[PDB]
This record gives sequence, C-alpha cells and structure tokens, in this order.
Amino acid sequence: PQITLWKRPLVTIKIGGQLKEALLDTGADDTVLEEMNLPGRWKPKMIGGIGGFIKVRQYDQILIEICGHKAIGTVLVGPTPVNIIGRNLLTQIGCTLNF
Amino acid sequence: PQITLWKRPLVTIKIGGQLKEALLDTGADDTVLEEMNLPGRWKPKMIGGIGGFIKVRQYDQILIEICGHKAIGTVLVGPTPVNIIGRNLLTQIGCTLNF
Amino acid sequence: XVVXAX
Ligand SMILES: O=C(O)c1ccc2c(CN3CCOCC3)c[nH]c2c1
Repeated sequence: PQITLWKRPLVTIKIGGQLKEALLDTGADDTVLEEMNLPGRWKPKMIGGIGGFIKVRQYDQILIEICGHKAIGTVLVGPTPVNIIGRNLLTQIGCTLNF
Repeated sequence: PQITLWKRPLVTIKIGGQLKEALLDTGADDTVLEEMNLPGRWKPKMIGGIGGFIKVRQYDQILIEICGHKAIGTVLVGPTPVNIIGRNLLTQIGCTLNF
Repeated sequence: XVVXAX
C-alpha cells in the first residue's frame, strides 16, 4: 500500500489475536499500544513523548500483523491515548517514506 | 527520495537563514520546533502527546525548505525533544508512506 | 525512546 498523509496514517493491525487500528508513526522509535494483555513476561520501561514520560511494559518478540504483513519485535504496552507502530516494526514491514 | 526507517528520518530544513534539522514525523499532525529564529508575534495553542498536553507558540505561513522542497504553513514552537515535521508540511512536499 | 503530536 501507498498511504498519503492528508489524514493520520491509521491502519489495521492484528495483535494478541485481536484486530485493532494503529498509527504508522515515523517519529516513534518504538511501538506503544494501549493496555492489553500479551503473552510472555514483561519488563518496565520509560518512553518519552510530547507531554513527558510514560511508564510502559515491554514485551519482546511479539508477533503482529500490519495490513497483512507479519512482523516480530518489541511491543510496549501502557497508557497511550493512541496505538502507535514505531520504526522498530515499520522497518520489519519494509515501510519507507517517499517524496 | 526513498527513506528507510532503520534510524530516525532527520532531514535538512531551512528557516529564517538557518539550516536546522527535523524528523519527518507521520505521527504528528503539526510541525513543532524547540526554537526558531526571531520570526514575529505568535498565537497560543495547545497540543498533546503520549505524556500529556503542552502549551506551544503558533506561527503561521512560515516559508520552509525540506530537502530543498519548498513548503508553507504553520510552525509551532514548543517542548518537543526533537524538531518534527508533521503532516501539515509533509503533504505539501508529496511525502507518502509505502510498504 | 521517543514517541512524537495530536
Ligand atoms: O506496569 C507497571 O506496573 C509498571 C511499573 C513501573 C514501571 C517503570 C519504572 N521505571 C522503569 C525504568 O526506568 C525508570 C522507571 C517503568 N515501567 C513501569 C511499568
């Protein structure tokens, strides 16, 4: 897919067997999703943004499918107002910026 | 160009005879710099991020070149930890996400 | 890390 930027690049994801939508964020180093349960153990991490830091739970080697493309990597979970797919998984689906 | 995401997509931007750099940020509705060369009277604006909400200074109709693509629009000044080019200016330079 | 702007 090619995604223009006249609105927020929200796409369908599948994670933990649940369909969700999330924001393709090139300004996000990591992926951060709203509170959900995921398999495996987590470890505490702090993530920076506009408005300050938030405390997140870091699960490694999670499978997620973004518009039908499977990716494995780190997913942070916590009190974000929006689900966000950061560069750590955007590289795994071969997502690039074009102009 | 075609920009992969293995590192932050920082680009040369020029504003007010100053070359600065900023992150092509598909997750940002707005363009936000930490500080900008002495550009006039500003208007109050509120924006948000994952950590909460901040007050910013809104400057309209700013001339900016991004990789030597000319664009024009609102540039906010605020406590962002990295300068960011948001969708308001990304659409003007024809930038898309592709995978 | 950082995550970026509503
Ligand atoms: O899910 C939680 O219950 C939780 C609880 C505490 C933390 C912390 C505390 N740290 C992390 C490493 O650097 C400084 C502070 C982070 N995530 C967290 C998540």
